[PDB]
Amino acid sequence: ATIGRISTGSKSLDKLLGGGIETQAITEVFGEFGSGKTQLAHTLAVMVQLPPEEGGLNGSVMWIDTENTFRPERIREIAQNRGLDPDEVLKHIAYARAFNSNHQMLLVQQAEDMIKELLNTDRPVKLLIVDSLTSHFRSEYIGRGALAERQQKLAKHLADLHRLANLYDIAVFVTNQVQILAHSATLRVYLRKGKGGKRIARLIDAPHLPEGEAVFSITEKGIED
Amino acid sequence: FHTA
Repeated sequence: ATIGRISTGSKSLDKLLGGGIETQAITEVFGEFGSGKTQLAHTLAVMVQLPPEEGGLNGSVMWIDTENTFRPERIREIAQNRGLDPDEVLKHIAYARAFNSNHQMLLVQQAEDMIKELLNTDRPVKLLIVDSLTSHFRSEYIGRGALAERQQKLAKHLADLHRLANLYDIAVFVTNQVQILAHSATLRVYLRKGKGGKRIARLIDAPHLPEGEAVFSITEKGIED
Repeated sequence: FHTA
């Protein structure tokens, strides 16, 4: 079935992404603390709700938070400044905090129930955010023996996420804070905060996709060129 | 999950 593409709000980042983040894919954004990974997540959670001719998918959102970083006030700000009703935009976000990595993994199964419920309504789930994908795994699986174990558990979690993306035509967007390991996301985007506080994005290990870097700003509309 |  044909994939959909969610605009990020930045023409530059959209071009880097071939039009936007894809359904039937896991897009991982990685970078240091303060890079803007969670800002992009908030922005996407509003953009996906737009109609397709405005770069959205008329979609609902599910959000798994591991760091208490979801900010309903930020959603409100982005929505208002894009002509949308903040309370309606919030209504179409379903939110859960993951207590630990095992609960995070179970929450993906829990999410499937709502996905099925909304599937043939006019606002099916089209975006599933996991922010942070890795923070609980990093704190729990640590020390001698942990690299293999952690990588195994994370790969299984990502397999579960790939299944939801692919079976239900959803864009999965995940964040990873990075200061040699295998990764199984579909597309990896390195984000950094540069001079002037501009954010800069580069695709990693994607030789057939745009070489170049996108640059964008964090604004009251989420992100913009 | 709960609505926001």
